[PDB]
Amino acid sequence: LVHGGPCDKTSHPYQAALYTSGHLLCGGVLIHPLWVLTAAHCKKPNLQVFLGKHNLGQQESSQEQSSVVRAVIHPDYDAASHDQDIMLLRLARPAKLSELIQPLPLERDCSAQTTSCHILGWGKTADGDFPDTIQCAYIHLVSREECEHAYPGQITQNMLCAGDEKYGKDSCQGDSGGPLVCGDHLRGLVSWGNIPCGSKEKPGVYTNVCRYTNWIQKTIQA
Ligand SMILES: N=C(N)c1ccc(NC(=O)c2ccccc2O)cc1
Repeated sequence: LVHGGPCDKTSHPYQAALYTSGHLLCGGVLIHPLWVLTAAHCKKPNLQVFLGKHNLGQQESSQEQSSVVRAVIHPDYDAASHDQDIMLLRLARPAKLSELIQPLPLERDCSAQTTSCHILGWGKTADGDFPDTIQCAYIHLVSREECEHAYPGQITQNMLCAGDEKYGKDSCQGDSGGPLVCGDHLRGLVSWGNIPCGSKEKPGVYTNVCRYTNWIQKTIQA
């Protein structure tokens, strides 16, 4: 996450860190004790999910680790266009909830008026390094027309754009699958955007979670 700052320790209990071969890969969102929501392009072998983490460089009393027993990629996911970039991960062990481990409710209404949004993650910072401490930034949803002009013919109804006109606060590599939180609900998932990272002109592109509330419910209830 570029041009942001360290999160408040108690403000991200739904944040998951996804590992493969002992390295941070992506973010994720805890949405149910047994399920983590992430981006489909984060699919790697033997995924390890860490909940209750703030600083990845230290062991923390609140952390809970789980292997993934099931990875459910959306059936219409298209790697090339990042369309329908969503995946559900079933945890081997249901998450032990605490003040630092809690699910985040999803936004079900695609017509939600809120634009008081924030992003979070352990992705690349402005200096190019990977932070040990989780980063946070407030961003705003960008109109569909403006996003369509920024990325001609790349924006589907399954994507939502967000950014910041002032400093270009944006998500980056490693933040993928992480949450775009609007009005204390999950509104989007970090999917793709401008390289180098910066949202002043080209906003970040997020999976539009409200479009998937039926598919999520059917997967969890299967
Ligand atoms: N500007 C943005 N909002 C943005 C840019 C890039 C990524 N992700 C990547 O570049 C990436 C690259 C390799 C592997 C995984 C990734 O997520 C995520 C968000």
